[PDB]
Amino acid sequence: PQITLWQRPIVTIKIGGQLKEALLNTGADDTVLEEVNLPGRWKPKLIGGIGGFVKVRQYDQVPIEICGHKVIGTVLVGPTPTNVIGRNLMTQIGCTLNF
Amino acid sequence: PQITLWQRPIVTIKIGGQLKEALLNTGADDTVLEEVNLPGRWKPKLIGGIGGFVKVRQYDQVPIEICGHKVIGTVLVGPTPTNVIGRNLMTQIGCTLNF
Ligand SMILES: C#CCNC(=O)[C@@H](Cc1ccccc1)NC(=O)C[C@H](O)[C@H](Cc1ccccc1)NC(=O)[C@@H](NC(=O)c1ccccn1)C(C)C
Repeated sequence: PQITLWQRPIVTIKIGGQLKEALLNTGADDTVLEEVNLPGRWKPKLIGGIGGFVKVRQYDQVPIEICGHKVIGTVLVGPTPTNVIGRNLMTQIGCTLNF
Repeated sequence: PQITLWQRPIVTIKIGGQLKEALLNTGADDTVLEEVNLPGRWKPKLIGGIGGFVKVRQYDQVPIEICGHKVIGTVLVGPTPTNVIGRNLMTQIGCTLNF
């Protein structure tokens, strides 16, 4: 799709057998989702850095469907005010900024 | 331009007679720049909302050139870790997300 930016670019995703919504965020390096039970291995990771850090669980090579595009990438699971698809997964789906 | 997202989408801008760099951030509603002297009227605005708010100066209808595209939009001037071009100015330059 071509998504204009008059509203927040919120898309539907499928992850961990769940349907969720997330924001396509070119300002975010990483993808951070709340409340997903993913199977397989993880390691803790500190993100943010303003006011302290936030600890999340880093799962590598997670299958995720974004707006119908099935890809694989690192998903950080932990507290976040909004589910965010970061550049790491936008590259996988071939998403570009165009003007 | 078509901008892939393997690196941070940092672009050159011209604002208030100065060259600056800023991040194209589809996760940001508003454009927030640090250290620009803009002429004409402003009003204070509270932004963020996590840990407290940050106060910035809101300047409406500011001429700004972004990656060579001359547009007009609201620019918030105040503290920010990164100069950010938000959706408000990405709409003006006709920037879309495409995949
Ligand atoms: C007004 C305003 C700017 N941002 C906001 O209010 C936040 C709130 C939010 C947090 C998580 C998910 C969705 C939304 N929204 C964003 O989309 C974040 C923004 O796209 C990006 C993503 C990011 C996060 C951490 C470090 C570096 C970059 N930017 C930022 O968050 C900004 N800097 C930060 O230091 C920061 C750190 C931790 C939380 C919030 N902010 C700077 C770039 C100015």
